[PDB]
Amino acid sequence: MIEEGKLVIWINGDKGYNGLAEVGKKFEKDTGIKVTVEHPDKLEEKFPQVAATGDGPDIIFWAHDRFGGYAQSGLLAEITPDKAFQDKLYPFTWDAVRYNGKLIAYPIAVEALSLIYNKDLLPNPPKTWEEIPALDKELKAKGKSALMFNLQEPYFTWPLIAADGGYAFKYENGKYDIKDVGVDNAGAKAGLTFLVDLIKNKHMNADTDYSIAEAAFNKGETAMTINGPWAWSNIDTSKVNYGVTVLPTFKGQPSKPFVGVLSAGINAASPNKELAKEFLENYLLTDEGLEAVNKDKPLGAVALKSYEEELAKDPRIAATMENAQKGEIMPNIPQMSAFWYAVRTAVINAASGRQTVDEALKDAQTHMEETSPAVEALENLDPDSLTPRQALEWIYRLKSLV
Amino acid sequence: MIEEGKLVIWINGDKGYNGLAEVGKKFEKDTGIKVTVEHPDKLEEKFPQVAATGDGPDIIFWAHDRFGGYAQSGLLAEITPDKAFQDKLYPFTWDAVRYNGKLIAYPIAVEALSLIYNKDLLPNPPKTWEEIPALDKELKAKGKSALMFNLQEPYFTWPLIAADGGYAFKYENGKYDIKDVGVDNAGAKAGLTFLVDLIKNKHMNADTDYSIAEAAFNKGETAMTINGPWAWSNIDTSKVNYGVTVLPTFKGQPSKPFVGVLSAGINAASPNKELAKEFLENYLLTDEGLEAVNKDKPLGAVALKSYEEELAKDPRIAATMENAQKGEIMPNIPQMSAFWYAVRTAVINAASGRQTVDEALKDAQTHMEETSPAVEALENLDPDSLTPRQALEWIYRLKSLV
Amino acid sequence: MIEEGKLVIWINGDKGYNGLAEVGKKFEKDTGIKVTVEHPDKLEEKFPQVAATGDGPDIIFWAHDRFGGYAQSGLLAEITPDKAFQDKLYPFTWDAVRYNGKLIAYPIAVEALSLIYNKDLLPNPPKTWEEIPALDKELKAKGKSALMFNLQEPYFTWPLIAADGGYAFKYENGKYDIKDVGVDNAGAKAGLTFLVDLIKNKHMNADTDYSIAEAAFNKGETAMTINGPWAWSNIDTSKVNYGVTVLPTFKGQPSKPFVGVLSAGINAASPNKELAKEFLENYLLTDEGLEAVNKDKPLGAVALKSYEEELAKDPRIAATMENAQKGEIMPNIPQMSAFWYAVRTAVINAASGRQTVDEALKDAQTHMEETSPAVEALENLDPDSLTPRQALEWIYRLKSLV
Amino acid sequence: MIEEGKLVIWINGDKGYNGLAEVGKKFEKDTGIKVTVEHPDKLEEKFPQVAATGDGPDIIFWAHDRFGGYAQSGLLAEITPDKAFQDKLYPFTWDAVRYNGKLIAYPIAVEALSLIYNKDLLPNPPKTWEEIPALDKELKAKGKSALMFNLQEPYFTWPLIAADGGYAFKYENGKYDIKDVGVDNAGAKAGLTFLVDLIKNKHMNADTDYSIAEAAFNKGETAMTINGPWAWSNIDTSKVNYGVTVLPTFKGQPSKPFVGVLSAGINAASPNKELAKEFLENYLLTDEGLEAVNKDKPLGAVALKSYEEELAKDPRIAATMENAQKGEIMPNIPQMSAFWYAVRTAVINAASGRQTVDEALKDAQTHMEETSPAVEALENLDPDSLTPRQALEWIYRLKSLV
Ligand SMILES: OC[C@H]1O[C@H](O[C@H]2[C@H](O)[C@@H](O)[C@@H](O)O[C@@H]2CO)[C@H](O)[C@@H](O)[C@@H]1O
Ligand SMILES: OC[C@H]1O[C@H](O[C@H]2[C@H](O)[C@@H](O)[C@@H](O)O[C@@H]2CO)[C@H](O)[C@@H](O)[C@@H]1O
Ligand SMILES: OC[C@H]1O[C@H](O[C@H]2[C@H](O)[C@@H](O)[C@@H](O)O[C@@H]2CO)[C@H](O)[C@@H](O)[C@@H]1O
Ligand SMILES: OC[C@H]1O[C@H](O[C@H]2[C@H](O)[C@@H](O)[C@@H](O)O[C@@H]2CO)[C@H](O)[C@@H](O)[C@@H]1O
Repeated sequence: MIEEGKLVIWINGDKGYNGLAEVGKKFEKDTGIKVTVEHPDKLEEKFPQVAATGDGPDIIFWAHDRFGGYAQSGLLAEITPDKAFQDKLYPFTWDAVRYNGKLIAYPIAVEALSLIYNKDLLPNPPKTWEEIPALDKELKAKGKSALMFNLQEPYFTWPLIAADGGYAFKYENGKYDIKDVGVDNAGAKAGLTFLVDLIKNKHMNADTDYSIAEAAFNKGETAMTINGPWAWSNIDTSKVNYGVTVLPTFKGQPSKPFVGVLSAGINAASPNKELAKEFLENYLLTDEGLEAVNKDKPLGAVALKSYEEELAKDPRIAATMENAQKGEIMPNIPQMSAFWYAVRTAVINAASGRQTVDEALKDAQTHMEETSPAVEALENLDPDSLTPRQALEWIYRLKSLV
Repeated sequence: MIEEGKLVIWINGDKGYNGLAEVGKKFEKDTGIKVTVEHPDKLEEKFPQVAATGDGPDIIFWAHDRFGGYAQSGLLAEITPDKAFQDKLYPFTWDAVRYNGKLIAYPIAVEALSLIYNKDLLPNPPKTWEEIPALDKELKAKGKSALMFNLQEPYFTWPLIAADGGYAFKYENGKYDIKDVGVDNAGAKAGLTFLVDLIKNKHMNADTDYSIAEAAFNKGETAMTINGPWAWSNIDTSKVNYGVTVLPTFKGQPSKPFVGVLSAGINAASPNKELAKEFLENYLLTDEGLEAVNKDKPLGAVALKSYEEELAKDPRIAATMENAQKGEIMPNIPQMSAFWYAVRTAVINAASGRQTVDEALKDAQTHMEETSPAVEALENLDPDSLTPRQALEWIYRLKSLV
Repeated sequence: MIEEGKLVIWINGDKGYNGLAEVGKKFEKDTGIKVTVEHPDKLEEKFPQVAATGDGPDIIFWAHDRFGGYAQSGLLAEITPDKAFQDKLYPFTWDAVRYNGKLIAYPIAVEALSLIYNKDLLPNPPKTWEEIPALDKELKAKGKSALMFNLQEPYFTWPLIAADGGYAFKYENGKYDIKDVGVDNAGAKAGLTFLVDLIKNKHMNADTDYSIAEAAFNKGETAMTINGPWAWSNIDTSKVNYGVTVLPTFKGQPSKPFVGVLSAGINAASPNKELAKEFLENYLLTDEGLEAVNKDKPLGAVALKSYEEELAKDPRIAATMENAQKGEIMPNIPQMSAFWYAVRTAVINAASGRQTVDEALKDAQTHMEETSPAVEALENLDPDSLTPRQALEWIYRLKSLV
Repeated sequence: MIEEGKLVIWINGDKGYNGLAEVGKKFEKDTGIKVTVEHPDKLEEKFPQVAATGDGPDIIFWAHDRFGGYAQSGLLAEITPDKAFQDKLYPFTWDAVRYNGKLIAYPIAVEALSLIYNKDLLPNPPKTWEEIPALDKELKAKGKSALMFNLQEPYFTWPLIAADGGYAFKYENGKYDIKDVGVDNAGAKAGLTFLVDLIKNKHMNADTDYSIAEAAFNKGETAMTINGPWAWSNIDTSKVNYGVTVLPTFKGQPSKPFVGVLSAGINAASPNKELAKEFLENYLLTDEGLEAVNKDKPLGAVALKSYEEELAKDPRIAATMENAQKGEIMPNIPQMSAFWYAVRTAVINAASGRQTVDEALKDAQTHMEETSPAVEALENLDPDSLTPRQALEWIYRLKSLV
């Protein structure tokens, strides 16, 4: 519904979208404007697909890394908070949503992965990845496991892969050298080899995903998981006595998570840009709107200073920020898209044994060094959801990309 | 689509297509099968576009260099001539139409560019590229120019670009290394600089194309042109007293044109491939059949031994084969269209001043380094000719190439 | 396009097109001219779309009501049969194909809908629409329904809509007043309310279409259907013991179907109009030629006198002509497609509950009041099938209609 | 150039576009952002044509009557002046640019037509239209004429046509009855008949246009003209001693000009919406920016109160506002488009004698009563400037309009 007079909002299924709908319901009450909160699959790839043809939602929620590609494709309206409102949010969150000198999204919350452990099974969890094998051997004799976490999304494995020196793009003086990529280097090989060794040695399963790992931790079947603050409420529900701590170190060096700022952008094709701004600034980015959402699924360390002053006292948030400090804020450059695509394939191929670690990371590097809109776009395009008219605009749009 | 019981043939506009239809009419009269000869513009692009879908002609004529890409795209039937027929043609012409061990077309005639000169204006044509400036200077007084030829198609400029060392792809053993490209080497630079200098120094105009150069020569306005046998008949209609001879040398080395073998491929989707086979084998590739086309526009050095014995007595044909010998048969690899794209841009951009020679030839190199099945097919389609449903099929077809 | 020396024919999918091709094969054997019989979906729309451009078949078969619009768009050749041939067909069938004094098609057969009933389930079929509810009530016990017929095409619902006074356009003198429309009068309302009430009261389902109603009858699941002669052969294959009879009365008045004359028009752009003329005149419109089609699917009451003398002995044909007499030959004016559009929406919207009967029939009226050449052609094209260049031609073609 | 990083501005050729470019030059100097001011032909019909396909300028200048159609077609961004800036402009100018509760453009200036007369030829010009014949008879004996004004644009004749009761749409309580149109009524017939009588009697020429009338007044060939403030600077240049006064009355009732507010909207497809706003609010709508433009071609009675306080003392401005008071502020409803289209045709057809006054105004009414996007759009479409891709989006856009 690219309907004027309405707001349509997209956000990932793991965030507090019932919470957000409650904020929509306060906006409809005060204003009469209906808000529909939807959480469709793969929405970070659908958005650029349908916004290109002037469709999609008024408001898109995602971590900030995808937004520079959006802004570059002219898919986002420039947001114009006054100084009084900008002063409400931590300066480094605004930096994460600035692209080519324009603010292209409102920052909502800072996310980092942490080690979450069952204190009943494991009151003193391991400081190192290298201890996990022996600890799994121990828990196996009891029909349990040391560690389960989503191995389907490179976001979850990247902190291990980066530990010993893997990187996406080289950061120098204020700028990413997109010709300097480090997914194929010795440090990235070391961390992926360690992961694959865990599966080879039957300490993890290659096919473990988000939901398999959540159920296992939440039922008492595995001692540890890796996950971000959004996950904590399902763990409360399970009554498991859990702690949130620093990720284990690897080769005597910290795991270095990629730090994401959940952000909200306004589709540049939206006929509702003023309503979107009123909803975001006046309803969502308040102690009340952030609480509604956070009480649903935890946001992390929110962008809003007044509300953050409270949540910062939560030792789980302390631990999140501790982990964020060891990792790095994601780049928002357009190539992040190619980075994730490449690494996802490499991790799955290495984990399942279809490829060696060496073969996998060298194709991931080759894929990144071969990134260019026209083959790349074809790679992110889902034609099963293109109408003939959308496919034609896309054939032009791709002739011109070029 | 394409209907059974009839043949549709496509052949380029500069070829003897009325001659060709004379052969078709003999065929319908003997056979009861109607032959429709068509000469659509940009056919070497239109072909891959419509044959992809199982439409297009039964028979396609073009120089052999496009046929590798068409065969790789599954568009051509492997042809099936017996040994006795194969014995009738020259083995080198069969090599030009062999792709991964398969015969993908019937060769027709060998085409090389020669220097064509007006014997009244210039009875002793230039041995070297280097003397042409002074000659143009001298012709100016008479209201004439030294030389005009098509600068819009890199085919006509290649011979000079290659003379001092430019090459498409390195040929070491039996193979073409697609990684080792020679459009940007010292010889390619020196050849193109000499062309640009001809333009800078007002001896040629960047804008000159096929029809412009042809009019000027045939109207006795320019002393020389560079063209292939198909042009001789318009010259003859013109009564210009012309000769055909070896291209001039550059830095003391022959001009090296890229030699094409005009070939007929059978569309893989054609229901008439036996009919195609009988027409081509028993009608076209005969003394009688080839004479009818060559009498419309000359074909060059024909592939069929018995007829070439005749043609080869003609000094314009010895001139053609001299140039052919000095140049190189074109590769037929999929990557040739990428080559020709890249070089077409370089020549037009350098001739126009839009780029230096070094800038233009670097960009030609980079482009060839970044080719792939997907983008080559893309260089091939214009969206202006695709329906939305077709575009949607193209998005899938494109995806399957990535 | 369209090639000389051959015929391409389009005929609707529910007709005897294999029979028709049998006539074509006799024609090729006598004539040496190949006949290609095609039955594309939505042909009565696809025809105006491709014939506008001078493409499409040589011959088009449809009921006469579409032929006024096709002739007005300059798409049909005026046919040229001599008096002796014209004497062979019935004068009323020639009137159906006359437009502004010109013969625009050869009539083939008269089509009217009848009540078809299962003689085992219902040996005495209902005289009146009004009794069908109680009959359905009684059939329910047996696991059967009273009546199922296509509710998606207003052709099948019109007979009841017209019974009590609905009409398309008023016919006073010799002419149809396009200003005086009768889709929204008291009789049209009463007829449609009775259909909607059948649905409200669970005696029919809004969703029922051609193939659904056909399966149900032919599988012995429903006692009655409403359909034309073309359906009888599937019923026969079915061994259902069926009869064909007069439609039931409504408010004491005959059902009045809109009677079509299945006709063949010659495409104005066809290069084979003498061949079309010889096939139609001397092959199709013969005892032998019509028997071959009618043996595939029955044609109805054929236009050719000598063959109808035979067919008319068949009680299913007397039933057809009874219904034909009680209903009205369709006008052939350009405005008939607008009529059918308008009523198709009304019936579907009323049957679905989306609109009351009064709302739906008012909107049908308004629509017909607002028709024009431009928007009628628009109801005809789908952009999904137009290339951009074609679309541009359509914008001009459309402008020339305003 | 839908280039981000640039502003492209469209404004009519009769406004001070050299002036406006000087404001662009101050914006480029202070900001580095290039501004291109263009004045293309028929820009009020091109804008909706090219903005529909995401092309056109960042900023469009036109009188406010066209903007409600634009806003309705989703072609305009909502503008969001703060209260401090809105307070700078007269409240009634903001009303003129509000559509469906959104401000859709910045108001610049109020325009009304006045009677401009040569005080040397005619020190006491006529209070009535009915005096013009005798006064022309008098000036003719001297090789001069009473009155010449653009008869090609209904804007110039509408005040006479409305005098005795012609109207576009009936205005009641706060709303236009679009079903109540008055171009065919007795008052509109009376004023058009008077115009046509002037031409019949050789007092005016049907073909006199803007430029013919300007030259004539400006050279001393005609005593009077009708025109808005933009025209006054060319009259200064001519040194003609002119006055600006109330339009003559007709049938003892005032001429009732349609009053236009020159406005500036921001294309909703612009990637430069923030720059556009900075330029409009901060550079143009200042005493300095308005003066730059006004010193070029007079704007009328500007929207900006501080600058208006000065120009209001100009007796020419007093006379403009006197005339505005007798006429009416144009509606901005989407149907204004159809209104002008209809009346333009009627005036030209009546003036040239191809149609009687009665025939002309009744077709204009019939055209208005038949207004609907799909025939209407086809009427405003210029396909000579559509690319194939633009034409396809338009065939969809029009299928959907609907
Ligand atoms: O795995 C690649 C993927 O990782 C990140 O996505 C995170 C997201 O940021 C979190 O909020 C949560 O949803 O987990 C996701 C991983 O499943 C990047 O944000 C995303 O762009 C990237 O593709
Ligand atoms: O200019 C690039 C072009 O060169 C060759 O085309 C020749 C063709 O072989 C000749 O038969 C003649 O028609 O002139 C053409 C150039 O105008 C290659 O065969 C072709 O693939 C390539 O694009
Ligand atoms: O439903 C509207 C439709 O009715 C008629 O079409 C009939 C056709 O005449 C018969 O031959 C048979 O095939 O069924 C069709 C309906 O499914 C009109 O002839 C047609 O123009 C109209 O749109
Ligand atoms: O004539 C119909 C036309 O009139 C008005 O246009 C005016 C414009 O407002 C003035 O600023 C000046 O340019 O003269 C124009 C008439 O030529 C309406 O503004 C316009 O929409 C309408 O079509």
